[PDB]
Amino acid sequence: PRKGPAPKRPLVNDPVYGSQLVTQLVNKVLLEGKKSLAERIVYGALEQAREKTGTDPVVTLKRALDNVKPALEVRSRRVGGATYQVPVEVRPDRSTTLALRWLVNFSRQRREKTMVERLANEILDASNGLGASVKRREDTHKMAEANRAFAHYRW
Amino acid sequence: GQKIRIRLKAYDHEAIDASARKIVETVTRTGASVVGPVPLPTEKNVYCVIRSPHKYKDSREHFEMRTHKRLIDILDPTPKTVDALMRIDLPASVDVNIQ
Amino acid sequence: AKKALVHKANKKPKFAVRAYTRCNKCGRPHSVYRKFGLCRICLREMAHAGELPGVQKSSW
Amino acid sequence: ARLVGVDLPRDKRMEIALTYIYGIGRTRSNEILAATGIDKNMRTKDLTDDQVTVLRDYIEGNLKVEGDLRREVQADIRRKIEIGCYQGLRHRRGLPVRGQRTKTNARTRKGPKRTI
Amino acid sequence: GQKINPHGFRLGITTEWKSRWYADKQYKDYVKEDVAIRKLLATGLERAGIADVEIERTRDRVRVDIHTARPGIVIGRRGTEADRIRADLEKLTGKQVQLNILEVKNPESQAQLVAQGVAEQLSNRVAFRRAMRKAIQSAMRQPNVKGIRVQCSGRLGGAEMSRSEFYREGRVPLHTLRADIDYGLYEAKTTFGRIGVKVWIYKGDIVG
Amino acid sequence: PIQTVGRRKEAVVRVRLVPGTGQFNLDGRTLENYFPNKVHQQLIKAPLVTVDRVDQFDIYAHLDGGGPSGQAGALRLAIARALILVQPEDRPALKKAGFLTRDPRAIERKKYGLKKARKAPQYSKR
RNA sequence: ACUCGUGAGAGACUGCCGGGGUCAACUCGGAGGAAGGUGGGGAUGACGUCAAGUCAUCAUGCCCCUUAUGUCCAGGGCUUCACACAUGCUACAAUGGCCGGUACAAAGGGCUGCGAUGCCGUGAGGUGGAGCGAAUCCUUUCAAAGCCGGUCUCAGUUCGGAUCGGGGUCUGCAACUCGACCCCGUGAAGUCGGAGUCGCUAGUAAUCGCAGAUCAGCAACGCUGCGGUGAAUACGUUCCCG
Ligand SMILES: [Mg+2]
Ligand SMILES: [Mg+2]
Ligand SMILES: [Mg+2]
Ligand SMILES: [Mg+2]
Ligand SMILES: [Mg+2]
Ligand SMILES: [Mg+2]
Ligand SMILES: [Mg+2]
Ligand SMILES: [Mg+2]
Ligand SMILES: [Mg+2]
Ligand SMILES: [Mg+2]
Ligand SMILES: [Mg+2]
Ligand SMILES: [Mg+2]
Ligand SMILES: [Mg+2]
Ligand SMILES: [Mg+2]
Ligand SMILES: [Mg+2]
Ligand SMILES: [Mg+2]
Ligand SMILES: [Mg+2]
Ligand SMILES: [Mg+2]
Ligand SMILES: [Mg+2]
Ligand SMILES: [Mg+2]
Ligand SMILES: [Mg+2]
Ligand SMILES: [Mg+2]
Ligand SMILES: [Mg+2]
Ligand SMILES: [Zn+2]
Repeated sequence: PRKGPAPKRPLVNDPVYGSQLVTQLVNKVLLEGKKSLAERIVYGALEQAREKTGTDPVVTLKRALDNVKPALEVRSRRVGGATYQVPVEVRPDRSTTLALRWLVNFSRQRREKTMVERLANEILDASNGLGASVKRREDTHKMAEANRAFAHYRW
Repeated sequence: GQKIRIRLKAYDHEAIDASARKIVETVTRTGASVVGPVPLPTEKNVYCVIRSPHKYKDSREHFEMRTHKRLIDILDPTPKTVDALMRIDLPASVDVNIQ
Repeated sequence: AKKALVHKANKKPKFAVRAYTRCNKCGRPHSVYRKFGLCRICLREMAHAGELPGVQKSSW
Repeated sequence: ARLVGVDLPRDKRMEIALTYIYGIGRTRSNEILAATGIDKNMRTKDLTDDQVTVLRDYIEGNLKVEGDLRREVQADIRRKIEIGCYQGLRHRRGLPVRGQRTKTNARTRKGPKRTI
Repeated sequence: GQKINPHGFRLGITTEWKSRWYADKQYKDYVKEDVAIRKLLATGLERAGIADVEIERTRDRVRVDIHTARPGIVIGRRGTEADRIRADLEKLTGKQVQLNILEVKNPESQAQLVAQGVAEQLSNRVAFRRAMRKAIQSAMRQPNVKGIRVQCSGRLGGAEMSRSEFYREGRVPLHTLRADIDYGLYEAKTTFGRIGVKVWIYKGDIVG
Repeated sequence: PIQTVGRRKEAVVRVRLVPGTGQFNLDGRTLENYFPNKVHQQLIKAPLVTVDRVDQFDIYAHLDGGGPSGQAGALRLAIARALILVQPEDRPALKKAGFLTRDPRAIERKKYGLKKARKAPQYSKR
C-alpha cells in the first residue's frame, strides 16, 4: 500500500434486478465461499421481505441504505503517551460498505429462530428505524459528537 | 492390415528426438507409411525429501522425473522393415518396446 | 548403523516380518525411498553429484 | 407417551422416540421401523395403542433394553475386574483401555480438570 | 548451509548426466551396483585421480568411462590394473562390462584434478598458502578459464580451532544459470584430522 | 466451422456455434437443468445480450477439467472468443468491456513449510 | 476441420504519443495488444554472525571396555501419568445434521504388487481372479462441497462423538502391555470463549476432496503435492516490531 493506490476490482452488477448492492451484499454474507447457497438465501430473504412489506425490494433496500449510511467515523490515535479518538469524514463507497456490512453482521445475531428470516426482518427494522443497525448508528453518532472537539488534530 | 507399435520412450528430449529422426529416416529409405512421433502425455514424477537432516525442515527442495514417451505406428510391416528395425543400434537413453 | 545390525538384517530372517530396508550406503533404518533404495542424505548427495540418472531440480 | 417405563416425547418423530429407549440407537430404530412398516416421518400426536403394544412385544422378544442391560454390563464389569486383567486394572484406577494418549487426552475419564 | 551444489543447480541446462539409462523394474539393484562399483573404484584407485566416471547401460551390456589426468598407472602397458578392475567387476557380477580410458586435455582446468592435487599437497607437508598460490597461478596460466575460487575448512596447521579461508580471482557467476561452473570437492587426510577442499571453476558461457 | 477454447484455471472446454436458435446444450442437457444457479445462467446469457444478438446462436459444448465455476468461466471465454472470431467488428466494444482478455489466475504453487498455498501455521513467541 | 496431449517459432521491448522533467535518467496519462511498465509463482541464499544443530546417516583425532560397556533370544518398555505448554483435527449447531435423487477435476503408484467382472457378508473382508511393468488394466465412469425433494423449531438437541463392555475381519510364528479396521449398547464434558497473541493484499483468505510416499499390517486428522467453491479493503505513515 505504500507504493501507491492499488487498482480497484471491476465488480459485476446484479443481472436479476440491476443493482450491484446485491452483489456486494452476497459477497459480505459469503460464509466459507459457498456463493450458490449464499445467494439463494439472499434471494429467499428478499422475497419474504417483499411478501412482508408489500413494496418494491429495491426501493426498500435503497431506503435502508439511505437510513443507515454514515457520514463521520471515529479513529484512534496515541499522542504524548495518551490515546484519543479523532473524527474524520468517510467516502460514500466506504459508507455503503459499512452500512450493509453492519446490517449483515447484526442480522447474524438475533434469536428469531432462523437467520434466513432474520436477514429480512433486520432489513425491515433498518427501514423503519427499529434495528440493530440504527441503534449502532445512534451509538456511533453519540460517540462522534462526543469527540468532535478533537478534530483540531486533523489526522 | 497389421499395426505394430514402435515406442520411443525414455527421459531426454535431445536423445529421444535423435532416435525419432533415425527411425523416421529408416522408415523413409525403407519404404513404409508412418504417422510419426505423435505427442503423448509425459510422466512427471515429483519427490520431496528434506534438504537437511536433524530438523530444519521448513526449507526443502523438489526433484523431477520427465519420462518422455513417443509412439511410432508403422503401417504395412514389411519383413525387411522390421529386420532393419531390430538391427538398428540405439544409445542407452531410449528404450524400445516392439509391440 | 552398527555393522553387526546391518549384517543381521541382511541375512534371511526366520520370518518374513523381520525385513526392513536399512539404506545400503549408510544403514539408515528411517527416511528411505524404495524405487532408489537410498535414504534422504544419500539421495541428495548423489543427485547433487549427478550420479543418479535423472533426478533434477523442478519448478512449476 | 409411555413405553417400557420410558416417557415418549410429547411431539417428536418415532425414529428419535425409539432411540430414547436405552437399548435402541439410530440404526436399530431404522431397522425396527422398516421391519414393522410404519412411516418414519409420522408425528407423535397420531400414535395409537395397538402399534405401541406390538412394538413392545417385538422389542422384548428380540432384544434386551434398560434395566437388564444395566445389570449385564455392571455384572460383566465386576466380574472381569475381579479376575484382574489389564482392562480390570484400568477400570479400577479410572483410566481408559485403548491405550490412547493418556498424556493429555482422556480428560473424559479424568472428569473435571483440577490444577496441581 | 549457504550454497547448494552448482552442478545440481545447472544440471538441467549446461551440464549433462554422467550415468544414463532407464529402469523401472530393478532400478534399485541398478543403482546399488552402480554405487558399489564406484565405491570400490574410489577405494582401490587413489594414486591416480579419477576425474569423472560415466556408465551407459542397455539390457545386459554396460560400458564404464573413466576420465583421468594420465592413464599410465590407470592402465598398465600390460594391463595389470585393468585386469584387477575387471576382476572386481566380475566379483560383484556386473556381467559383461567394457571399460574406456580417456585422458583430459587440460589437467589444471578440471575441478577434481586440482582439488586432489591440493589435497595431496596439504596432506604431505605443503602449507595452504603456497599450495593455493601454486594452484591459482597454474589455473590462471590457462587462457580459457577466467574466474577461480578455492576454499578450505577445518584445522589448518594443527591448531585447535577451525579456519575457513578462500581465495577468489576472476569472474564466477554462481547466480547466473548460463555460467559454465565446474564444481569439485575432496576430503584430505591429515594426522590432526581431516580438512575439506572446495573449488569452483568458471569456463565461458553457452548461448542457445 | 468455427472453434474456440476457454482458459480458466486448468479447465478446458470446447463449444461449437450454430447460427440457429438460442438453445443451449451442456453435455446433452440445457442450462436450466445443468447447474441450476441464476448467477451462472445470467453470466452465460450475458455475451449475446451485450452484443445485442439475442437468440441467434446455438451452442454445442464439451466440458472437461476443473470444477463448476472453472467450467462456467471456461465456456464463458469460449463463447467470448467465438463471437469475435465470427464477427470481429465488436472487438473494441468487448475489450472495453474487458471481456475478450482472459483472466489467467489458477491455484498457485503449494509451498513447503506451509499448510496450504501461502498460509503459515500458528505462531507463538513464548 | 479444434481442444486433447509435446515439438519448433512468434509475442513485452516504454514498442508509440502528450506532459513534466538539466533535454538526462525516470514518472503519470493515452492508443494497439493477452498481459504495461520485474504479466504470476517457483528453483536460484554475497562477505559473515549465533563456538547455532548433527561423533545415533556417514567418515574421523583422542580417551575408555576387550573376557566386557561385544555378540545371540533365556520376554518386556519405548505408547507409562496427579498436572502445563506447543501445533493440528472435529465441532460447539439450521450458510447445519441426517435420508433419497443428482453434474463437473488435476496429477500420480503398481512384481513376489495394483487388482475387474461374479458369489457370500451391515462392514471390515472371504472365494475366485480378467487386464497390467503399465494415455490401454486396477486406483470405481476419480469425486466432495455444488442443485431438488423430506425431517428437526433450537433441546446439551436427530448437534456432538469420546469412554467402557459385548461380537468379527485383516497382516503375522505369536495382537495382554502395544496395532488398525468393522458392529452394538455406552451419552459424561462443553453455547464463540480472560489479558495477550497468529496468518492472509488475488484464485489470496476461508471451506470441501484426491494422491506421492515408509509399510505386511498399522497411532497417517501428519509432511509433501495435486485440485474444487471462492471474498473484503488499503484514507497514509504519527504511533508498535523488522
Ligand atoms: Mg518392511
Ligand atoms: Mg533411507
Ligand atoms: Mg496445472
Ligand atoms: Mg488449492
Ligand atoms: Mg512443519
Ligand atoms: Mg552474504
Ligand atoms: Mg559449532
Ligand atoms: Mg557418541
Ligand atoms: Mg570423521
Ligand atoms: Mg568411531
Ligand atoms: Mg524399545
Ligand atoms: Mg521403540
Ligand atoms: Mg513452536
Ligand atoms: Mg460432524
Ligand atoms: Mg447425494
Ligand atoms: Mg454422477
Ligand atoms: Mg455385497
Ligand atoms: Mg452424535
Ligand atoms: Mg458449551
Ligand atoms: Mg444454543
Ligand atoms: Mg480482546
Ligand atoms: Mg474440514
Ligand atoms: Mg505406506
Ligand atoms: Zn543412506
